[PDB]
Amino acid sequence: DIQMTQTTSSLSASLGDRVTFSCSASQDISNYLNWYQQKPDGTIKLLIYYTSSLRSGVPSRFSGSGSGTDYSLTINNLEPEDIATYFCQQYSRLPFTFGSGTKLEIKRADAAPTVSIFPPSSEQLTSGGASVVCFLNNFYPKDINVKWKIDGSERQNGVLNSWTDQDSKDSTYSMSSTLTLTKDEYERHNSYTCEATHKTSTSPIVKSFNRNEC
Amino acid sequence: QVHLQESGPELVRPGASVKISCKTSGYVFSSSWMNWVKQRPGQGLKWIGRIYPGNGNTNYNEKFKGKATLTADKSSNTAYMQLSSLTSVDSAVYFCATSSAYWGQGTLLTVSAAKTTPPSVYPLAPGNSMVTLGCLVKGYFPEPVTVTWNSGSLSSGVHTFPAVLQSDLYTLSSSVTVPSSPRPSETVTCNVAHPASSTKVDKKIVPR
Repeated sequence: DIQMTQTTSSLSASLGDRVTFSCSASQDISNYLNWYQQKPDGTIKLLIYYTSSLRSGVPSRFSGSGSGTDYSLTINNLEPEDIATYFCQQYSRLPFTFGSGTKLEIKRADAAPTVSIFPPSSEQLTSGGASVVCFLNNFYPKDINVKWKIDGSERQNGVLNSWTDQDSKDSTYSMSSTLTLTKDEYERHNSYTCEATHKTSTSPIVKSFNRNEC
Repeated sequence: QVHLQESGPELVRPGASVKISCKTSGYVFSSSWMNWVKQRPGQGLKWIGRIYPGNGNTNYNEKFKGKATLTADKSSNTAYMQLSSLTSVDSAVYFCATSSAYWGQGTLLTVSAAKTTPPSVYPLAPGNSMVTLGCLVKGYFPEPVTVTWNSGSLSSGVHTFPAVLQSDLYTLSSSVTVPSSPRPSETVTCNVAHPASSTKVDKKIVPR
């Protein structure tokens, strides 16, 4: 099989800048090369076919070039909608083979997280279960830590976290951390806290609720 | 306008086979190859093969020879892909695409012995201007699940997080930031659908 390889798995760039993704084939593919764009939701769409011809509809800031085993895809005027993974594919020989992709990360102004804590649903309390949900929404950059506390002490077990993909609209990241316990263990305690420590401040953002309150 | 519509996600037991459909419209069906691709999270896209509707001519990637069977039906302008002798390494997203590169939306296939579990949907009301609300979509199986807010009405300000798998069950939550004037005053809901279990549930977020 022809191995298609991309120079990197990811690339970062600022809005308005231009980027170039790169591929080299394991054998000459005589310009039989396509470039695709896969958005987070999973939709795929052709950008450049046969090395440099752009698909009808695709903007001209997109361009492709190269020959032999070496090919390039360039994007000028980066914009948020360009957040995605780009991959090359050769259709010179069977089986067709794809490159593993290069995620495009877009740089942007630092933004603190908007944090929300939610106690279990009464409806879940009945099912015998209780999840404490916490949302660290819309921040930049990527890195962020959440610390959970019950009756004031750090709690770690039962904590599962989940990150979204860079937002195609505002270029931020979001994350939800869920602390799950049993109903019994949840009534056994009184105070719940979610602390997010992020690049944007030394004092973490703390959100909490006390079952005695409202 | 060219469109490729694939059939929804599938849950199959090991050993059976499945047939995925790719319904096309907007271009002459048999005058172009229909290809199929496999994307398994982790790996990259692998080419399975292609068929030419006109005559049923097929070219297969030797690695899917036997696993996959391609057929087309000009009468309905629909291509099919049968994967058989299924095991968990066949679990993945499958795409149909033309040579002229137009792609289907992808079909999610889960091969597993575990049984279907519909999700338990719980509202998340807080305990300012805008206010954030959420829905906890818990203990379901297999993926995917569709979370909407007010039947697709609420759109901007939504965050539906990637499910996390545990004890053979999936869990995710979705958050939504709206205004003080809408909620609680009005009814606000999160619509959750889970195909494998034929279930759809809306949940209104009412103040605690």
